[PDB]
Amino acid sequence: IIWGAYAQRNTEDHPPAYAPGYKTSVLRSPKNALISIAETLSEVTAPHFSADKFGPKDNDLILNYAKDGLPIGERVIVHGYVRDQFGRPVKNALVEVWQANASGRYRHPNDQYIGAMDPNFGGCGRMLTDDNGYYVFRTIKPGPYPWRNRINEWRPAHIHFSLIADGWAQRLISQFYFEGDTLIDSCPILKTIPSEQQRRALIALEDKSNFIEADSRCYRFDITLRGRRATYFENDLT
Amino acid sequence: IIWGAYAQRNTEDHPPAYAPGYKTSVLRSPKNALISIAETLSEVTAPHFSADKFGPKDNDLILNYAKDGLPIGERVIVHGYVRDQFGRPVKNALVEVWQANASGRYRHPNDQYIGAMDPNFGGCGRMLTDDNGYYVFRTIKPGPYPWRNRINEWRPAHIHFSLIADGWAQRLISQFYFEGDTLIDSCPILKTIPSEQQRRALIALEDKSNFIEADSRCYRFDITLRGRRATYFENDLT
Amino acid sequence: IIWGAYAQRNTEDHPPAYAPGYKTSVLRSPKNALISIAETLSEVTAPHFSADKFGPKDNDLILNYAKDGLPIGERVIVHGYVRDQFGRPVKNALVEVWQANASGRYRHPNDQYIGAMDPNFGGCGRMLTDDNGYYVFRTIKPGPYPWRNRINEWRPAHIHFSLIADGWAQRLISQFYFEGDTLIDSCPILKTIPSEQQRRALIALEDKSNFIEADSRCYRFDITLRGRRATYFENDLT
Amino acid sequence: IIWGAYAQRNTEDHPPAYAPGYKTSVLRSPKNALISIAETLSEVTAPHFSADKFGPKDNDLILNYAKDGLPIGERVIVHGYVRDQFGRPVKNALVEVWQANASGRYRHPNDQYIGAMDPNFGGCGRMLTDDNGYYVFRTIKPGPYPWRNRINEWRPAHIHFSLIADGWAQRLISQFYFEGDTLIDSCPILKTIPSEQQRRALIALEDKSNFIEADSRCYRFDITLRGRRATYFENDLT
Amino acid sequence: ELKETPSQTGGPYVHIGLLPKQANIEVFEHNLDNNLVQDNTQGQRIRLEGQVFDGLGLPLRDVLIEIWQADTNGVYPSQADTQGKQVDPNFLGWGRTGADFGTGFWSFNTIKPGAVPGRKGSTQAPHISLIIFAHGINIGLHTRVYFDDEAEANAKDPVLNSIEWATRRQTLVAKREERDGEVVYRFDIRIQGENETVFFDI
Amino acid sequence: ELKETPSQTGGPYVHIGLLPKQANIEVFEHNLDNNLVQDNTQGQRIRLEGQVFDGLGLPLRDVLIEIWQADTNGVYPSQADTQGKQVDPNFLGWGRTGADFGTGFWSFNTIKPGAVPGRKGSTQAPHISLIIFAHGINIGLHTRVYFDDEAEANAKDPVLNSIEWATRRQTLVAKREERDGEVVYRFDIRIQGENETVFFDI
Amino acid sequence: ELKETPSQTGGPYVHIGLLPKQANIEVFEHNLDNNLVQDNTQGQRIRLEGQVFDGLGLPLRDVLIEIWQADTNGVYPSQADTQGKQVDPNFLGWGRTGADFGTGFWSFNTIKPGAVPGRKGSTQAPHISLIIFAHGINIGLHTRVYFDDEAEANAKDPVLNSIEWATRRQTLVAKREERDGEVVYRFDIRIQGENETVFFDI
Amino acid sequence: ELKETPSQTGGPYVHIGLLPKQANIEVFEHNLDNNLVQDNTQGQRIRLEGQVFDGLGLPLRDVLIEIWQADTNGVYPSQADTQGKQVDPNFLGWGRTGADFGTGFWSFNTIKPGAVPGRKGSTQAPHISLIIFAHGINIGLHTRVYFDDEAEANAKDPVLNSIEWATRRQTLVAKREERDGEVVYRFDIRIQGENETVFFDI
Ligand SMILES: [Fe+3]
Ligand SMILES: [Fe+3]
Ligand SMILES: [Fe+3]
Ligand SMILES: [Fe+3]
Repeated sequence: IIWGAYAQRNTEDHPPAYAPGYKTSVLRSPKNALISIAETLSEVTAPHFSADKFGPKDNDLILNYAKDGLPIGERVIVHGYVRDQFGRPVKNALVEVWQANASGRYRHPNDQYIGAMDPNFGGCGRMLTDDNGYYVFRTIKPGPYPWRNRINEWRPAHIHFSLIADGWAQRLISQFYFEGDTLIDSCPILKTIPSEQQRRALIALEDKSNFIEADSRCYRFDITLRGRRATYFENDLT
Repeated sequence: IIWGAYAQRNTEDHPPAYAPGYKTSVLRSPKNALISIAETLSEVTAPHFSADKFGPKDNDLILNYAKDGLPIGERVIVHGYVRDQFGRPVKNALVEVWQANASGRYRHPNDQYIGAMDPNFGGCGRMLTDDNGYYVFRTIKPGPYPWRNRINEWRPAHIHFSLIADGWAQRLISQFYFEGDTLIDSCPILKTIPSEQQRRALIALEDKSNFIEADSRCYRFDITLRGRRATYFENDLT
Repeated sequence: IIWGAYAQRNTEDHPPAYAPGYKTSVLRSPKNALISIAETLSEVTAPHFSADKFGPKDNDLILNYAKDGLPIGERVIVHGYVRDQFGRPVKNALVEVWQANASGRYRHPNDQYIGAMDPNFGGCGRMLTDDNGYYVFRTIKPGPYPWRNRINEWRPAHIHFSLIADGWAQRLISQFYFEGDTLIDSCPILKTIPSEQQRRALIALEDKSNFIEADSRCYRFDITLRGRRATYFENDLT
Repeated sequence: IIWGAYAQRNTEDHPPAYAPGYKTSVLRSPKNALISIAETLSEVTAPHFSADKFGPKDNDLILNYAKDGLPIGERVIVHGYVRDQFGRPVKNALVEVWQANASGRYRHPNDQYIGAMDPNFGGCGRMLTDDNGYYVFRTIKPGPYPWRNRINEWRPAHIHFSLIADGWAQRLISQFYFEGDTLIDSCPILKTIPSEQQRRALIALEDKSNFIEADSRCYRFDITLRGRRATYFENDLT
Repeated sequence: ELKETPSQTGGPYVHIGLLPKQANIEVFEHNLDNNLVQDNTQGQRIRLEGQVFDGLGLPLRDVLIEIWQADTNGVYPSQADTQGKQVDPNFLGWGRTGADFGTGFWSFNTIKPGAVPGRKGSTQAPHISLIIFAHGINIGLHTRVYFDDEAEANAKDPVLNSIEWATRRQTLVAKREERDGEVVYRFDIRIQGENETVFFDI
Repeated sequence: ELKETPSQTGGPYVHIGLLPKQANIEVFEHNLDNNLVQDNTQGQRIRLEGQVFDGLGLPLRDVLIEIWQADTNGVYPSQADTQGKQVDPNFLGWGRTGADFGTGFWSFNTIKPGAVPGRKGSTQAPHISLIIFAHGINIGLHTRVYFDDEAEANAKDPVLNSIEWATRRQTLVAKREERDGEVVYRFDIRIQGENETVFFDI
Repeated sequence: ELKETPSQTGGPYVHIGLLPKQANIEVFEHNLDNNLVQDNTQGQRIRLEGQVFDGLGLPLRDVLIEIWQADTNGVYPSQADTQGKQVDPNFLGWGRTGADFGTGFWSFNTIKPGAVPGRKGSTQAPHISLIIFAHGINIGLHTRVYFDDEAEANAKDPVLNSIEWATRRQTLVAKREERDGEVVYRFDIRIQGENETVFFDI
Repeated sequence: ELKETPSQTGGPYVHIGLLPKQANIEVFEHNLDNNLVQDNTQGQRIRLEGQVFDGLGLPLRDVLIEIWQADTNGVYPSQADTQGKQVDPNFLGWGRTGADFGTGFWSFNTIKPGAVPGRKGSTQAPHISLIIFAHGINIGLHTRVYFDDEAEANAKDPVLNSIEWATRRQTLVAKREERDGEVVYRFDIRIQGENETVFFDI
């Protein structure tokens, strides 16, 4: 099997750069169209991160920053699979996540919301997917929070995530939401995505059989990255 | 206007006493049918509670037990109207509420769930409705929590409430839930209610125009009590 | 009752500033996003206008400029109610209106349309709403008129109106149209409004029971302004 | 991979213990609710049966009791897959079956129905599923038969089956029916199952491509057992 | 017309909210409790006590009970009382209690109520209206407590006489006892089974 | 995700298929039965016997029973046992029996099991897991048999202690008897009614 | 809940209706105008003037402008003002004007406002709230005018500080000039483009 | 076939998660950073620095930047590199940094990359692939950094030559500077407006 380039990114499946309802995008979006290039080794390669460097609690946001006790909030497990667009598992990809605490408050200098800080919660984790593209992490469900776009704007509860996988062209950062959150319908950030089916692709689903009795709930959430095509005739990559 | 009796309670609008899917009800439900009586002064009267005895923070669950800081969790205001079945406001009724904290943990001796306790949260409040039947209180949204009915049973997030109003026959205790919570569909306690329209009568609705920017969300929830009929001919109450 | 801020303006219920089909907006719309602010006394206050200063014919466009006779055209009464978004009446608000005559001609220097001027018609009126938010005025139905956007553009018949009420944040200018006018479907100005339900909110409805025999027809038209929320906890306005 | 407990049995997917239309259940069903327990090694383990002890005709009900000739009736092959609820194959599970003969008569002391006994038919078989969860056995299609529940009650044709697999919590006995049998719609035993979709889960489907020309028909029937969840954090089983 | 909001069980913690002080939660300055006797309250002081049993005979240690009753002269401290007589001004007529977590015993300190008019000119025997909430009870259960030393009045009580099973009427009669000068009425409640207490739809 | 195949009663002939040899059907060379003791099996031999009663007190003569248990050292003969200890190699840990058609008596010859680890570092008292199938029983009923001579261990058993009615816990304890040198544990099962045996959802 | 009536442009003749007297239409005896100073009005008289430019830099000669402001002591002549201080009784606080058809210049005669309380105990610098309507403007544009000689107060103004681009804050500051004894503040408004004026959603 | 998960902005706190150590969150023992030079790394050490500007010319102080590049011999430390040459074993080829909260300056310490094969036998000039995430940026923006001292190679670069506007090509060339013996390449990024940096869809 000789690999060719990743399939073209389908721009209609993503938000446009300029999205006036999300005010900050007005001055941070290019006026010129993006220049599409044919891929080279630069775009189809990416770094490798060794499992050795990860600590035991890197994917356990409940315990990785706990000092005197446990963080306050809803104990939840989030798991799922990362695959490419042709359905193949994405192995040993680096998944990083970050989020607010149960009050909707970030442990960031610039966050001055009145929702209370939790001394036992940090809000960040990471993991590598396994050979089946599977990932699992545990955390506290984040609270929704206010921000200034229009004056009374509120983000639905969400977890920010980032993936570095096999090719630089697959580099992706996004956010997932929780089934049933009523704020999902009003968020200007989620509404930058043009189609309803793609907005639903960011909603993690309640996974009731996988709840752990007297302990934690569970949400299922799969991620799809761009996939590479195989070459059977001329290989022009090089 | 001479008042007669409260309208008969419509038993098909309430859960039956014996509801096998809610296991604890099996040994705590009468085998005999309830004996219906015609009302007397005993059933149409009720106590009066004076506003003077209530403290300033009795309806503010965010601050009424705060010691060193604020409780952790989602700041929410809940408000609405209490009326009787004929649509009249219920004035100066005593509304009491109680609930778990953001972790789904009760500040009760017998609660040993691993969800963390919050030293700045108590979980109970009370208020009297005003002349328009209006009530308002502020709290932390409670987390869902596990309990043993079947081994992996989970209550949706909920607030327990109790009303003492004008007549003893109106005495009611119940619980309300939050729009969109996916656990609402699986709860055996909520399913003791026979009809879908009555189960929806316990769901508090997101009230977005009433959110307070950079501060709190808001839910609207109205309550209906039994109403009295007027007498225009013979008054047999006495 | 202690008042807080007006609810946030819902921008999706209004036209955007830049609307290319309405050509004049291209150079008169800001490139930057509007900056949302939290309200202060500046935004929640507004002036008061005394009824004493209004003349008897200020709301009678049929007679307030009549010199030798009556203006030519369709005699119509327009009435309705002004309320805020939570349904409360807006009392003593200043309502001002202006419009073309029956030919579609404005008594303005710059209007050179061939539709004939009417020496007995002025085209402007004003009134204060009463304690129930009610207003009523009488006029001549305006004719539609041509304007240069595309070369053969025609505005449907319309009356321009302006409201100054309780808070500066409620300040609003808009235009209403008449039920059934076929030009409503083609107007680029009305089409700047994104949703069909909001475009219908500007159409005054035929009110047949309120017609005055052998005299005038009548149209009903209600107006909704932003409403203030009540504060029950901290009052941060000051 | 470290295994945790089996997922909770979903009681709404099974018949209740007390089902008055099936008269024998009235005195053989507990009055108390079942007590749910958290699983221990007792519930997640089960015995192992070696293939060595099975004879060559154990899964061939046509020949395993034939003495002077072949049993009379419809030659049919039944096959399918046993998997757990998460879709994994159940390997080396013990499947046992038993049934009446073509007349609807059991070779049991207590069966006195007039349908004729078949001297060449026994009515019982067993097999172990393979590594793909596959099983296959051959038999004579059983006839429907009368029983006393109401006086003219008739069971549809059915084969009783039993599975002992990986965990004691998976222990299951049930019965499957044949596509199109009109008695399926009237059976009080099948009607103890609350939902229509679960009643259909017991109907074996005609598998025409797998019929063997001039020999036997074939029915396909899959079975789903409870599945175990994987543990990624604390392992509390021990 | 609207439908009544549906009832739901109070659940196992019905005291965080209804009796916080005894779940050791100090949020309120003024707390509601099981003592209906104030210093100037008129009438004879009595103690009402008992236990609540499930269908296997085990006391419920998580139950919440409230009582509602008239004053010594049979007048309710409610604007809805239409007798036109003045009520004892130092009497709320209501109280709330939980069962002791260890024993299951519950009690109230109150006064013996006077007779209250019944419908159509009848007279009811002295009674206390009682309601029970607990985990497993989907709707509060209403019952009444009558007194065994008011046998003459009980015999003529409209409500008791409306119970056709004369053997069930007795489940509503509490027994007078006299512990060290104090009058005590023992009233046990059996939710289910033999000698099941009569519950009313009121 | 798939739903579990729904349970259905075993019906009145649950032995043509599960115990053919005793319905006098010779189809199999090797037959499964109620004897868990092989000649080299380790531990103390015990006989477990009893009857199963319906709601009127009549023994079921059509019932099928199976038991599942650990060896003498509390290790299960299952690949799923994770104690890392070696199990007795001459022990299947499972058996099956029917009640005698005349009397209703059922029995097993087995060994007394050793204590098995409970969850979170706890220790369970010695027990045998038991399941019952019969005409009228729509889903197999799960219960456990503990031993009356292990009172100290029973007192600390997690599962027994999770039964809040201390009177129901006793239905799970079999009584030791000594018939001619043999140790016998009598365990009667009451499916419905007074002294109804505790059944579990496992 | 109801939705706000949608905004529509005022159109090119927004003065037949809002300033008839200057479209030469005498229908009203009392006409609203751009003079907020009455003879007994307290405070320092100032003239506010400027032009409004489109995206090509051309002044709009069809624009309608209104201002809303507090009196000399920072009190609004509105029932909604909650400072509990008495307002200047000879001050409406509001005015309206159009741009001169030839030049595009607009002006108001008013008084310099006093400082008004901000949220949570803050103090706002002296400002005038201004709104612009014209053909092409679909919704009235809100902005504020601060004064360049109140640099100390401006530096601490909550609203100005909430604008993260310090270069845009300057578009809100008018320049003091002194024409023949009169104090004049020049405030030009650029609707679109370079040095575009900040507009608010209030 | 599946659709790619849709992109969403990283938001203003894209460093709690991607650079916790510099948001002062000590959760990880090993932290990823902006230093790609290990002690035995081969090649010439260079510092890459600059600022990212919005459409008004203000630096973004909340931006997150990553770079991806080949080693000194133009080989990528990736299993997907098919040149069949051995890569420098002490080189990750990737790093991540944020802009200084005060100044907006960002930097990386890395090595100047060697030339990498282009498509169909072409050769690319030395370049570093760069991606930018920030509040307001809905999808990460891809660009490349070429070096002004590789003018001969840049002139023949396939990607640069595929940009038809020769004036835009220059936005991709960083300027070499020599601060105290260290080689520094200054690369400023203008997201929007005049001299807007070229961004690619890759
Ligand atoms: Fe609860
Ligand atoms: Fe059968
Ligand atoms: Fe017009
Ligand atoms: Fe966020």
